[PDB]
Amino acid sequence: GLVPRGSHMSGATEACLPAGQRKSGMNINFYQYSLKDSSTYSNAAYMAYGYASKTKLGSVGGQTDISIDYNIPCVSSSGTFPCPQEDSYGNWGCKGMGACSNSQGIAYWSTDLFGFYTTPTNVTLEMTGYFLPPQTGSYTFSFATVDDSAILSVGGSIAFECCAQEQPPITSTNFTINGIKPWDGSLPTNITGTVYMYAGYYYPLKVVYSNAVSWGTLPISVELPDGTTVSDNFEGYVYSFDDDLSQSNCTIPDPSIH
Ligand SMILES: OC[C@H]1O[C@@H](O)[C@H](O)[C@@H](O)[C@@H]1O
Ligand SMILES: OC[C@H]1O[C@@H](O)[C@H](O)[C@@H](O)[C@@H]1O
Ligand SMILES: [Ca+2]
Ligand SMILES: [Ca+2]
Ligand SMILES: [Cl-]
Ligand code: NA
Ligand code: NA
Repeated sequence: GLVPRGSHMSGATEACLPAGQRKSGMNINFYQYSLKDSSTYSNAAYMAYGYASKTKLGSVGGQTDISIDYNIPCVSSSGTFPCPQEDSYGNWGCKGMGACSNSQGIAYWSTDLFGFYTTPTNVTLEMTGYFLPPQTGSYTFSFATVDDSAILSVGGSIAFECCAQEQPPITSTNFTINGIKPWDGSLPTNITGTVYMYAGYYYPLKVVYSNAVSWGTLPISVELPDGTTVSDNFEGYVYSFDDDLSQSNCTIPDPSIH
């Protein structure tokens, strides 16, 4: 046939072709989250959009290194240094530092999350941008682990609306990765998600991440159609565009036929 038939039952992921000035990296918005609140972030509605009802603390733009690896301080005999959680022991010390005098359960202030001065012990953040596939095919996004709660969404009308990156979050709970902290205290079951993507189209991408106490961890990767994996640093893959709600042709509902 002269043309491709298109993905079955209109199943292709919606993408965009914003015509404005492209900027490298993703925008990160920070929102209030209560220390030791282990319930709020277990709700899908909260993780999809409810987070933005809380106080907005600030933002940073142009971020290409997007994994989270926040370690709390150990106030030790030789000074105060961050402690890798796997090196924490007893009640409590940090291997190579001796006993720590400080509490694991209070808020700590730091610029570790994207250079923004906040409380990485207790915070919710929203990463937005567009993912640009260099190759046509199946992409598998992954979280290596989640502490405390997280989602990843890809696609127009799922992550956000085309050419409307800066708008209040949309209500879709159709997550690409559901890493929401289970109520049952369990581990989130599936922390990978696959999307078929067409080279050169801009795919809206949203990551919402929350921490309630102490350590925070979110190692983000993507496996490309060629089988290679990009981890942590998504430079060359992720971009931002200022809103242009007047660009009529910005949405591509079916890139499999466009
Ligand atoms: O914590 C999120 C990001 O913050 C940035 O300031 C760091 O340079 C990155 O290594 C990290 O992925
Ligand atoms: O409530 C779960 C908590 O368990 C602790 O072992 C982790 O270190 C915290 O970072 C986590 O938030
Ligand atoms: Ca829509
Ligand atoms: Ca934590
Ligand atoms: Cl030690
Ligand atoms: Na860590
Ligand atoms: Na520290």
